[PDB]
Amino acid sequence: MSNLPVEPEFEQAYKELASTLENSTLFQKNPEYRKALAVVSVPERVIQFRVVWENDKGEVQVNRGFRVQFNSALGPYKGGLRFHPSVNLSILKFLGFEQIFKNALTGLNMGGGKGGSDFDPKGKSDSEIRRFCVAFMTELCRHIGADTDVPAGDIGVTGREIGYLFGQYRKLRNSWEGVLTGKGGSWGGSLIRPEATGYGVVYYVEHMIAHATNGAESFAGKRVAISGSGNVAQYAALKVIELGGRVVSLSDSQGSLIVKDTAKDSFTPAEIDAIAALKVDRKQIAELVTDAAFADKFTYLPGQRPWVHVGAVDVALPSATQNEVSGEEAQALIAAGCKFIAEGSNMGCTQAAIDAFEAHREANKGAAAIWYAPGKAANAGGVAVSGLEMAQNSARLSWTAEEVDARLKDIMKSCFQNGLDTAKEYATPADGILPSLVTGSNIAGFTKVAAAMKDQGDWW
Amino acid sequence: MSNLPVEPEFEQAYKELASTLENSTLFQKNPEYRKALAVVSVPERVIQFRVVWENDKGEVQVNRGFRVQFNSALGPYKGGLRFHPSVNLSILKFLGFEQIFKNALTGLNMGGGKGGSDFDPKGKSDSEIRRFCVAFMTELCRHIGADTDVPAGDIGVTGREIGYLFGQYRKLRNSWEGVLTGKGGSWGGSLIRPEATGYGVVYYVEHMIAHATNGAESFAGKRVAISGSGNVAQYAALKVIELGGRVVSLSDSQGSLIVKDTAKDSFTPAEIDAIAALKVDRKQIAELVTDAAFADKFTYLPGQRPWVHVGAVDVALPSATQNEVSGEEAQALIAAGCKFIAEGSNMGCTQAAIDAFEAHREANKGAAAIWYAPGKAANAGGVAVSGLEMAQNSARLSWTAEEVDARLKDIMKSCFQNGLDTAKEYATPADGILPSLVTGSNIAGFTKVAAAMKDQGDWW
Amino acid sequence: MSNLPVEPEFEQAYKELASTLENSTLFQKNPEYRKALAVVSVPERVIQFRVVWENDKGEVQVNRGFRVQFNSALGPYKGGLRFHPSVNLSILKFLGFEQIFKNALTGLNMGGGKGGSDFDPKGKSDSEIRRFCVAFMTELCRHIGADTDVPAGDIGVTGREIGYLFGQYRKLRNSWEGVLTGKGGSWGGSLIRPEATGYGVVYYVEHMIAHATNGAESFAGKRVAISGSGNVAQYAALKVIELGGRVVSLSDSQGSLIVKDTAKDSFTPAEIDAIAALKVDRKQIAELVTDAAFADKFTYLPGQRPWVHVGAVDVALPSATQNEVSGEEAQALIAAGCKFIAEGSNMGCTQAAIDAFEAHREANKGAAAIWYAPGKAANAGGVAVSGLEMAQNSARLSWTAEEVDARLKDIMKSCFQNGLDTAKEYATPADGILPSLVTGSNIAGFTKVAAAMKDQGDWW
Amino acid sequence: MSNLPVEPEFEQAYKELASTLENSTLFQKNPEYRKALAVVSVPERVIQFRVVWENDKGEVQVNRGFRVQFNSALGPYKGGLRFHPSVNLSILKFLGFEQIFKNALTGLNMGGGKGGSDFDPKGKSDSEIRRFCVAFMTELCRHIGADTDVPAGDIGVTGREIGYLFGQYRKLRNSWEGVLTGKGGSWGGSLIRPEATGYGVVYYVEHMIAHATNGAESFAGKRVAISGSGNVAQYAALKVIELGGRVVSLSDSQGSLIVKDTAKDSFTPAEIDAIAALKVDRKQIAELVTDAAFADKFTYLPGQRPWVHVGAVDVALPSATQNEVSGEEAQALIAAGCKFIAEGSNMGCTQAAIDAFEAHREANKGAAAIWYAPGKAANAGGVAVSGLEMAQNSARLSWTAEEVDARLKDIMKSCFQNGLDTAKEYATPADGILPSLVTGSNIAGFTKVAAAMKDQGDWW
Repeated sequence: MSNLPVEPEFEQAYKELASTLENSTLFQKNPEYRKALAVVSVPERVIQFRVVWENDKGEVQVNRGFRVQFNSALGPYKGGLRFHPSVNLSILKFLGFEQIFKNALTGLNMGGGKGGSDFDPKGKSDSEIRRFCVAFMTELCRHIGADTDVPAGDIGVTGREIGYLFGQYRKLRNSWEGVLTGKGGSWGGSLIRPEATGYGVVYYVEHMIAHATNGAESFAGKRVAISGSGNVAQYAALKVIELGGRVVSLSDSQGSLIVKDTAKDSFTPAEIDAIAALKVDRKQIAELVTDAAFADKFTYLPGQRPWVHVGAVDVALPSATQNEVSGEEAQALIAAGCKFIAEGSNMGCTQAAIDAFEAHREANKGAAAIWYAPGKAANAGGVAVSGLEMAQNSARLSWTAEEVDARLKDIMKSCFQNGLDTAKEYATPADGILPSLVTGSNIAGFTKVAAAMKDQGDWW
Repeated sequence: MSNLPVEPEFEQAYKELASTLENSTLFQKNPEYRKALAVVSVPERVIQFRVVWENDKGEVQVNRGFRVQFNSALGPYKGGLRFHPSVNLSILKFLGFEQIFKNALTGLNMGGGKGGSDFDPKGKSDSEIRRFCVAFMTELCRHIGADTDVPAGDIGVTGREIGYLFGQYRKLRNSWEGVLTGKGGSWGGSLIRPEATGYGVVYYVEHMIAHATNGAESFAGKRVAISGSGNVAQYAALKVIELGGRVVSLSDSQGSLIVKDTAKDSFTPAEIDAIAALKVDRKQIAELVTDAAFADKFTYLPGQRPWVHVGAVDVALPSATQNEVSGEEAQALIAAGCKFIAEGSNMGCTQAAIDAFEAHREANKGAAAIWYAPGKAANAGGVAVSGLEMAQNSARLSWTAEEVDARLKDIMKSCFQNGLDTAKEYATPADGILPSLVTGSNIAGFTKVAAAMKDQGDWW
Repeated sequence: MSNLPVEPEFEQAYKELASTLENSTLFQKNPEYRKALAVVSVPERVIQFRVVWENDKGEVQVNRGFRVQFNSALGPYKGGLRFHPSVNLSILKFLGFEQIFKNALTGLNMGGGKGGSDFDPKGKSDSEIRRFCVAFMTELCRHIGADTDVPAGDIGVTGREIGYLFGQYRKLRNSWEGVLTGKGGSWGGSLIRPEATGYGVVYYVEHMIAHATNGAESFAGKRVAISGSGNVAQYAALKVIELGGRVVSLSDSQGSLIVKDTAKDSFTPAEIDAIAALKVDRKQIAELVTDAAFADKFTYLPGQRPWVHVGAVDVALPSATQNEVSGEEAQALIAAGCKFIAEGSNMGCTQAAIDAFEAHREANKGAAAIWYAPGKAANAGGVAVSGLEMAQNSARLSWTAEEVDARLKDIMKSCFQNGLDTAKEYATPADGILPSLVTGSNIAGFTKVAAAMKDQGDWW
Repeated sequence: MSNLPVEPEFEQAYKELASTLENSTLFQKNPEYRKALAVVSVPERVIQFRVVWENDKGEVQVNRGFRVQFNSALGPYKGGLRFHPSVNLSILKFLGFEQIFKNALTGLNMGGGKGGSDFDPKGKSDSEIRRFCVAFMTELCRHIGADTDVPAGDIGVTGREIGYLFGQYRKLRNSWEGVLTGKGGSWGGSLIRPEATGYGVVYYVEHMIAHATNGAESFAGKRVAISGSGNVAQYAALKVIELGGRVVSLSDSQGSLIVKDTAKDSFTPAEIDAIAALKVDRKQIAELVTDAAFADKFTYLPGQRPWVHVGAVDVALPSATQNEVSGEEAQALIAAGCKFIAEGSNMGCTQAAIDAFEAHREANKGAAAIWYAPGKAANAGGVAVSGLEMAQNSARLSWTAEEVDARLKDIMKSCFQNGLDTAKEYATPADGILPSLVTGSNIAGFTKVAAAMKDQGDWW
């Protein structure tokens, strides 16, 4: 199999999944699942197309769009859309692969998929966004359907891009129906949908850590790091504040921001809202340390990640970008005595960091061990609300926020309980060394998907 | 624009909308909305086709069928169907335009549009109706869809025509689904649905007047006028009786029917039910004035309208046909002391009448002024119930009558408190000066549609 | 019947057809055909849509697109496309109605239809043309098909617009097929076509007049008037030069251009080539009269037509625009002793002129009478070549130019034979009195179409 | 563009095309064409899918299918299919890219595309072939159409695989039509075709050299090298024998097969037939060298190519595999006094070899210069008949072999002889110094495609 190209991110994710599976006795109990892994690892269908649009000057611009459809065993190809200049087939395959197991664990019936483009929304006027969206939905409308492929929003895709895409879809298909996720309330939208899109990952990470703390000596009184800024990180900080915790070293893509009094101070909600405003307007948080709000409060580090200089923290919430944690970051955290590491994104830690965390966890026979949480167990939320919006659009009736939040509570509890149950079945917990709940989540997702495919005849 | 033909009804409606918009400072606060007016004014798609059918003598008959799809920004092209010998493109365009704005003010997602035909259902046996319906749905099935266009019932289209049309649709598409509105209970029907439509229109008219009276000195005591007979007129009379009002001048198409004792007498529900029976039977109200009860209760005037010979009434409910209230009728009503004029139809008042009402409202400051209520704020109801029927059919699960009525209550309160709220808010009137309902309703409906189109990318 | 709008051009054409039919004894031999006229006169399907595009400044522009599918009894809805600011439903219905019988006479399959838009190609840059074409084909693609509707080129639609429309069609349908006529030779074009579009019309007019000259006293030596210019009049003059005739006066949109010496002078092909260059360049012929070669040979008239001052002419070829001949200009022609009037366009003469010509023809017992030829008998040729292009596209084999020209010669000869046959058969003249071409062509076209519809089951 | 993955073969082909374009004054005459290259280089649509099938043991195998649709400006996506264990996205993109320009030069209306799979037909029984074909056509059927995508045969795809694919296509679509190339005579096949593919490739590669001889000192008396065997190289040798040439180093994949007396002796026409027999039998050329007929005639070299040990040959026909000629082999040919070299495949020579040939060509002022021929003008030929297919299928009428050969003769003239004409016209030669036929063919193909895409509206 030497002909296949080199996709680093997807290869890393797949290798980690396979290693986690081989670690347990799953293949000793059910050796038939070895071929199910070989079938899942090949996407059902990927479509790459050329998008030719026009900028304001009247020149001709050629981008390319993608639509990866990894798996539709559990349900339709409902995925997302990511307009980022770094998007290629490798990262889209990685994100779809993670989507499969996130949707499996959450208990909802959805498939694993993800689309996007190399479009750079930074520095494009509204007209350019509309033109690219119209071209993109012209070249994509064949390969999606209301119950075939349902894209959504992500990095680079907001209400504006979603509106333009839906307008062109309605123009082309001549069929107003629910075929993408993110519409406004005026045209088949959902309540909680923007708040859920910006808050589901937050809810999941906070609740996941509160559950991993074993219900004693909770968030309160423990220093927390929130790498990255905007969408997830801001509300993650807000909820850890509401739970009695203190935001210590929230950062951005460009640089870091650490409170000088890391033990008797924190980022206030007003400051976090200020960063939210800055990130909506595409401004680095380094502008805030110029003002007296941060100048006497937070120290800006240029091109530094908070992990190395946390200052003896105990909770870490990496939510910036893939591979934002390495082995040396792990060493910094253990020197800091960090005992709860939980990603806020997908593959937020390097494989070396995972090995370091697992080794340290096995070293300490007790509650003093570090515990690592996968990104699949965390995050979620937004997928659930997208499914809820799909159900609303199919039923032609809009619900209220209370109903949607009740369904979200049920889904998140169900996901937590499914992970915990599979931890009981396969992670096989016992007092002493803490179990690897990463292994639990991986085993749960894989086994659910594999059984569903075996029933349907995708393998045998 | 010299090539553009002359459509008097649609031209009048559009002219009134534009004049109402320019009257307010809406185009001064958001001058960008001037182009949104140009985009809305053109229907998305108009389809005219030839319907060739056969009568009971084996003679070829040729009619025309239309399907105006005015706007689908807020949702699918759910409309209606009107089989009347006067249906041309102008009337259908005007009704579709009013549909767009009524659905905007409602808060439901449905889109504007309306179809029909030049078929004359009067004096055609059931065989002819079936043959025309089969030909009509043969030539229409391509353009409508299970979601694309969802027609409904209206003048000339009762349950019988709906049954025949749905039978032919099922035969052609070979897919039983919810594609048109008005189906019976046995197959994909809604509770009360046609009765619900008529009753909801009536509801809207009465409650709109009731809270245009500011909740003091209600229908009770104030004489009421109802022009026309059937559905809207008949139940308007019934509900104003239920509210303690006094029906005075129940009319029809050919002539009028006014109680002799306008003050100390009314219309009993039995006689109104008699009108209902004779109107379903294609009769005239002149037959009842021959009978003793009407002979001792009312006097018949031939080819006369109730307004000039009603007897100093305070509220009026035009519900017969468009342009049934001219300037001279306005003078008759103001001499009659009418202080609340509200139509139960579309453009029920001639332009001169609107000008007279607006002048009277402006000059006579205080609560002692006439108030003109738009037809868009009134009527409604039936659109909401049709949307409920569509939701039921999509979900494949029939609801209960109480559930449908509760959801209808919520929808009517939304739309209707919205009408009153926009009247007292977007008009932003002076104290004592009566909030112009027409201005508020027009502005609200427009602004909603315009924003929904702007985000979707129909203009910029 | 009062609800129908007023469409002057279509009404005039239909009235002329009906009056020609009632003139003969056709309805006495086959009174059954009286009900075929009612069915034919209603188009099968008319589709109007809104086209929203963007100009260079970045402003939203709104136009209307149309697609009249008048009849498909003989074959598919193959028609044309006319982008002109004067296009409305009436003119398109008239052109489709004439297309029906023109395609009937030619002996080929195609049906009668015609599309277009309110677009004004004058003064729009290349980018504007491309943007409008993309929007137009976005909103039109559903209604046409590879066989259903096959548009073509006409006034305002050149090879450029055809290229843009075909580029967008292939993008939407994702199927390269022959769905419109007029493409370049590289992507499934036709030989004997880019010039043949008007050259066929030219051939038809001149050969029709030559066959109306009864095989003596030919073109040579007879003054010819050719009103208008562009793609028809120019090559009509060229062919009448090849036949020995002398061009006398060719007009334009704004005025006329008449040679001083109507007897011993003519129009050289070089000057006509210059006219062609200016007309492609969207200039005016008023500017050439400054140049000496035109200054001492032609004179320019502002807002004047050649008819009333050519002087003692004998052949007339009105090929400028509809209704370009009146009764008074007809009387001017009779003052000139003209004995052969034949249109080069559709409805090139007013009804009053037709009455005058018919009266003059009936007055003179012999060969010394004026003869008026219908526009349906003339023109043609281009339709035949477009049908040949469709055949080539379906077969996926580009024929040689000689083969296409041979097939076109066969088709035109067959059409001439059918026209002359019906002129001598159903007009059925006496010796000396000429076989009226209008009656013959009208009767033949109507009879063929009616028989096809009767057999196919469009009327009983 | 750092995100764009590394595809060596396609990158090499694109770099060579761009370097050829920059070399001439194409971008000084038409600088607008610089932006067309950025648009052609991105495929219109690439589809990768998972093929899950079953072998004889009852296990589950997972392969990948592809379908690259590089361009559709000149015509539909008619391409090919190659089932080879080395097929990945890079190889398919490169082959489609070459297909675009080969179809451009051929004058026919065909698009650039190519599909295939990682399937290894070597060592799979008939049942395995059928099962994989059925799975492949199940997963591919929705992405192709009779006039959308038309695959064909290639390496690894023969009449058997084509039969199975067409059997499954008809079963799924339920519409017997011509949607792939290679069908047998009994079901919509073409005459000549099973020969015509390889036979036409041979025709091209050989008369391209025959016309590069300038019509003096022809094939006769000149040693010809033939790298590889099967389909093409065998008939290339056969007809160079027919033309009077002497095959001297006819080879295969694993090793070389060179006659001892490379000057006076030559390959037997029957000997090449024996090679064909064992290559269809899936054997090696070494086992023939074991037999006396080859033992006393040819020397077998294991893992060696003819080029280094040609023996002062003068004609080279590399037709084995991509990059089968390097710079050192080029220098061996120059030491051999080789003067005419033409590839029989796609990029039969490395870029270094191309530089060597170009330098040697420029060094010699006269007929002594070496001339290098592109694989686009050569090879091809079979594509002519492959497009001279599906036309009988759409017409439902088969043609006799003589008609197909006459059309093929016309196409080979208008492609190949006109390709030498293009080398004589746009390479803008002069007496003595040989022009660059590679440059001419590349520029002609690119300019044709670019103009077609420009008018279609793909760029501007």
